[PDB]
Amino acid sequence: RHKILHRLLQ
Amino acid sequence: MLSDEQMQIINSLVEAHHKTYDDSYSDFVRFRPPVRRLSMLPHLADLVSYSIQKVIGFAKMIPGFRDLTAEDQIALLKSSAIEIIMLRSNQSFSLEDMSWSCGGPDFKYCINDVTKAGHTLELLEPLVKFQVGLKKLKLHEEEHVLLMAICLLSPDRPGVQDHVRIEALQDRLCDVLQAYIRIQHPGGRLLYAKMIQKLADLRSLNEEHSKQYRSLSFQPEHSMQLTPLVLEVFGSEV
Ligand SMILES: C=C1/C(=C\C=C2/CCC[C@]3(C)C(C4(CCCC(C)(C)O)CC4)=CC[C@@H]23)C[C@@H](O)C[C@@H]1O
Repeated sequence: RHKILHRLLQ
Repeated sequence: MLSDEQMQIINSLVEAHHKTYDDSYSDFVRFRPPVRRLSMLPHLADLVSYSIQKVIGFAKMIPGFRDLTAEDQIALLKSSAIEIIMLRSNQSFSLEDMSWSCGGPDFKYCINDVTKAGHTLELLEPLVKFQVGLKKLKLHEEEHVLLMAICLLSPDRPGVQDHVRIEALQDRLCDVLQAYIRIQHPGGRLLYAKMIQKLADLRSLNEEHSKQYRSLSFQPEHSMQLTPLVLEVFGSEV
């Protein structure tokens, strides 16, 4: 989960 | 006086903030326009969402935050995001109008506007008082950017597992903030204490917002107006 957060954290 | 490592931190934080905060507010034209039931929710949800991306940009540039585990970075950002946004918004807050003036008139939000986003005075009354007490401190750029990093790097958040490492980080930042005021802020004899109090105020504001967002997101006709990033960050998923 937290799909976008992982992305935005490189 | 201040050491090279401490002013090295200050340099990083200030630049981090300069990348992630755009004084021209020109990106605002791309949000869903403000309208003035719950007419301001789309513009404001787009507003918050954009701010979350800025805070994540800033966070990644705080020395050490990057080297944290990805769970910890998530946990810090999830619990502290509404607080950092409330902090960074102080840059756009005017004591003349008692409102956030972001360039143009359609990007000027008063209390009444934010009620048209599903929020009550039980939150807006303490928030705008908080913005006023915060503006009266006349913080330096360095002091403002340190407090955002101190607020974000709090180990006493739900979810955090490396409580030691984050308290270490947060500590070194307070040493810098304490030594900066002592040496670079005339009349700052009490400023650090009242900056610490503003943190305690942010916990109350967080709490009140958390309550009022829960009701907002339990009604699909309103949560459908939010953005995926807002729902992820303010979501209770673990
Ligand atoms: C964003 C920001 C700005 C303002 C912040 C505001 C103004 C309106 C009210 C806001 C959005 C709130 C509310 C509404 C929250 C709405 C929702 C997320 C749907 O529950 C809590 C009053 C908290 C911070 C406030 C503009 C600029 O300073 C960048 C900053 O980064």
